[PDB]
Amino acid sequence: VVAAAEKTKQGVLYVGSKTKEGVVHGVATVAEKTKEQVTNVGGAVVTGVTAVAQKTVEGAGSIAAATGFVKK
Amino acid sequence: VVAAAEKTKQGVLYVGSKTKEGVVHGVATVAEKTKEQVTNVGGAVVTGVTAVAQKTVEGAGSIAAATGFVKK
Amino acid sequence: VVAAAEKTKQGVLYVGSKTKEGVVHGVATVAEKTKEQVTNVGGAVVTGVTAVAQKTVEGAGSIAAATGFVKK
Amino acid sequence: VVAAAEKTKQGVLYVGSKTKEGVVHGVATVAEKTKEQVTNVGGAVVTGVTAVAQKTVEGAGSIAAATGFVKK
Amino acid sequence: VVAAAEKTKQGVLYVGSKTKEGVVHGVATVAEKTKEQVTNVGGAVVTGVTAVAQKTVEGAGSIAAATGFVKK
Amino acid sequence: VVAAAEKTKQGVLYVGSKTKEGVVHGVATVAEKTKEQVTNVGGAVVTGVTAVAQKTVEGAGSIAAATGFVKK
Amino acid sequence: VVAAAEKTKQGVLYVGSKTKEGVVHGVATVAEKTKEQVTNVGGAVVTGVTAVAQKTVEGAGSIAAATGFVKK
Amino acid sequence: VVAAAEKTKQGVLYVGSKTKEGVVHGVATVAEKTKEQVTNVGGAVVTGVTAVAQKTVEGAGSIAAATGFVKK
Amino acid sequence: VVAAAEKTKQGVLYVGSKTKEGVVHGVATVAEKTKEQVTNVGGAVVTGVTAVAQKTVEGAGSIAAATGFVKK
Amino acid sequence: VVAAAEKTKQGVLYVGSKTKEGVVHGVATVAEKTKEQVTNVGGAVVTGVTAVAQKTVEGAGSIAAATGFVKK
Amino acid sequence: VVAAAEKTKQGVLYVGSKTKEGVVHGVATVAEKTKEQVTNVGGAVVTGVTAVAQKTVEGAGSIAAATGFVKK
Amino acid sequence: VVAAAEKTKQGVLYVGSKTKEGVVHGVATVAEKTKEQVTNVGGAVVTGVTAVAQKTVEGAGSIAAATGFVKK
Amino acid sequence: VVAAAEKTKQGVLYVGSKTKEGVVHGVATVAEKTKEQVTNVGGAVVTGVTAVAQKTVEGAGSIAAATGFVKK
Amino acid sequence: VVAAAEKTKQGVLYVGSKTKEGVVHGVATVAEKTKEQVTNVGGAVVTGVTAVAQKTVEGAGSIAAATGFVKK
Repeated sequence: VVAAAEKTKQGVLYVGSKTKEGVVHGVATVAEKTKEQVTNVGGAVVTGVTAVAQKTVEGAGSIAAATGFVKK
Repeated sequence: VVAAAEKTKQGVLYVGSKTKEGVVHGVATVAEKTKEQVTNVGGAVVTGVTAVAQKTVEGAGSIAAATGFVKK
Repeated sequence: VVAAAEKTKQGVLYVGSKTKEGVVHGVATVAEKTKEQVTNVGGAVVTGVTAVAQKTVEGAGSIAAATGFVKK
Repeated sequence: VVAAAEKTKQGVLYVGSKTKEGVVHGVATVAEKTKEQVTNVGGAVVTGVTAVAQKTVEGAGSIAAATGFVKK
Repeated sequence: VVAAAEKTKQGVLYVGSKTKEGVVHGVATVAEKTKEQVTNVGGAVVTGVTAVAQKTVEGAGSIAAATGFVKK
Repeated sequence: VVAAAEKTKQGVLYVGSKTKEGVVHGVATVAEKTKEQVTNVGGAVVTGVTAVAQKTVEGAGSIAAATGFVKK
Repeated sequence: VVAAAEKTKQGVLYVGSKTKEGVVHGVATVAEKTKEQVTNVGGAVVTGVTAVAQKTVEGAGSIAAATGFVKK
Repeated sequence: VVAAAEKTKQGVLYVGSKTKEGVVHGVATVAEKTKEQVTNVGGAVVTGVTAVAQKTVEGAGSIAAATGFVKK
Repeated sequence: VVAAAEKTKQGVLYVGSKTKEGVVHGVATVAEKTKEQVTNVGGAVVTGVTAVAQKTVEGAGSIAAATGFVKK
Repeated sequence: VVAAAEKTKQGVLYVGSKTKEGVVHGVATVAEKTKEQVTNVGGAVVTGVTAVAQKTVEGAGSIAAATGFVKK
Repeated sequence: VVAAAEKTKQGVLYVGSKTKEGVVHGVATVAEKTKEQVTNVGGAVVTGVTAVAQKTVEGAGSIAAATGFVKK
Repeated sequence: VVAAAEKTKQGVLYVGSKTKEGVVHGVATVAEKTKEQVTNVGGAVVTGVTAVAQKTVEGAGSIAAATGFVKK
Repeated sequence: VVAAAEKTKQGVLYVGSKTKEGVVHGVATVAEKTKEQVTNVGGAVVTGVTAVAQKTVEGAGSIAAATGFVKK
Repeated sequence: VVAAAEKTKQGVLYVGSKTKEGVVHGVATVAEKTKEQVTNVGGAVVTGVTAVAQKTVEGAGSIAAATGFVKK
């Protein structure tokens, strides 16, 4: 669960959105008369009409994630 | 669960949004007459009509995450 | 659960939003006549019509997170 | 749960919002005739129509978080 | 669960979206009178009408993920 | 579950979307009067009308993933 | 489950989409009065009307994946 | 050009229309760089997607019309 | 041009319209750089998506019309 | 041009309209750089999405009209 | 041009309109750099999204009209 | 041009309108750099989103109209 | 131009309007750098979002009108 | 131009208006750098969001009008 990124030294990014009547639902839990529900999120949930991820890592860059589920 | 980032040294970012009648729901828990519900979030939930992530890591950069669920 | 970032030394960022009738709900817990509900948030919930994250890490930069759930 | 950031030395940031009839709800707990509800928040909940996070870490910079839930 | 990325040194990115009546649902759990449901997410769920991932890794860049499910 | 990417040194990307009446559902779990359902996601679920992944790895770049399911 | 990519040094990408009445469903689990269902995803599910993957690896680039299912 | 109707004394009418994207042009005169155009209407021009004429004459009822065109 | 109607004495009418995006143009004269145009209307021009004429004459009822065009 | 109607003595009318984005143009004269245009209306121009004429004449009832055009 | 109506003696009318974004133009004269335009109206121009004419003549009732155009 | 109506003796009318963003233009004369324009109205121009004319003549009732245009 | 109405003897009218953002323009003359414009109105111009004319003539009732235009 | 009405003898009227942001322009003359404009009104111009004319003539009732335009 360890992330490292070291950097040693010795343009135009455009997003254009023109929406009419836009409805966005992200992580949603809708229920009625239920018994048990689990929504375990540990990653990267990106939800939307204009979902843009430009130049996520440019220099030295690290990401990490870890999820689990134990019930026994 | 350890993140490190060391940097040693020896443009135009545009987002344009023009929305009419925009409704955004993020992490939502809607229920009625239920018994148990769990919404465990530990990642990165990004929800929206114009969801833009530009140049997240430019120099030395690190991210980390860790989630769990134990019931026994 | 340890984060470190050391830096040793020896543009235009535009967001434009023009919304008419914008409704945003973040972390929400709506219920009626229920028994138990848990909304454990420890990550980074970003919810909105114009959700922009520009140049999150530019120099030496570190983030961390840790969540848990034990019921026994 | 330890964060450190040391820095040794030896542009225009624009947000423009023009909203008509904007309603924002953050962390909300709405209920009626329920039994128990928990909303444990320890991360970073950012909720809003123009939610902008520009240049979060520029020099040496560290963030940390830690959440838990034990019921036994 | 370890990710590392080190970089040593010794254009126009356009997204254009013009949507009318756009509805986006991300990670959703809809149920009625059920017994148990689990939605374990630890990867990278990207959901949206204009879902663009441009130049994800440009310099030295690493990603990682790990998920599990144990019931016994 | 280890990913590494090291880089040592010694154009126009266009997406154009014009949608009328666009509906996108990502990871969805719809049920009624069921007993158990599991949706374990640990890869990379990209869902949308204009789903574009341009120049994912440009320099030194690594990705990784790992999923599991044990019931006993 | 190990991926590495090291790079040492010593055009126009167009996507054009014009859709009318576009409906996209990604990973979906629809059921009624069932007993058990599992949707284990660990690869790369890309679902959409204009699903374009241009120049996925340009420099040194590696991907990996691993899935499992044990019931005993 | 004389109409008369004398009456001496000594159910359900349903129209149901459900249209999506309906465009109706009635008496139209579209031209460019012309010399002369005449649209003489004296009858009964009924133009439309659901054009219904139910029970036009039920009791004593008379209609009449007369048109002309002289140029010499 | 004379109309008369004399009457001596000694149900449910339903129209249902449900339109989405309905455009109606009646008597229209569109031109550019023309010389002469005449639109002589003296009848009964009824133009529309749901154009219903129910029970126009029920008792004693008379209609009349007369049009002309002389240029010499 | 004479109309008379004499009457001597010795239900439910429903219109239901549910329109979204309805545009109606009646008698219109649109031109540019023209010389002469005439729109002579003397009848009954009824223009609209829900154009209903229910029970126009019920008792003794008379209508009349007369139009002309002389230029010499 | 004479109208007479004499009467000697010896239900529910419903209109329901529910419009969103309704634009109505009646008698309109739009021009640019023209020479002459005439819009002679003497009849009955009824223009609108819900144009309803219920029970126009119930007892003794008369209407009349007369238009002309002379230029010589 | 004479109208007479003599009467000798010896229910629920509902209009329901629920409009959002309604724009109505009646008799309009829009021009630029023109020479002459005439809008002669003498009839009955009724323009509007909910244009209802219920029970116009109930007892003895007469209407009349007369228009002209002479230029010589 | 003579109107007479003599009467010798020997319910619920509802209008309901609920408008949001309603703009009404009646008889309008908009121009720029023109030469001559005439708007001769002598009839009955009724312009509005909820334009209702209920029970215009109930007893003995007469209306009249007369317009002209001479230029020579 | 003579109107007479003689009468010899020997319910609930509801208007309900609930408007938000209502703008009404009646007889308007807007111009710039023009030469001549005439707005001759002699009829009955009724302009407004809730324009209701209920029970205009109930007993013996007469109306009249007369307009002219001479330029020579």
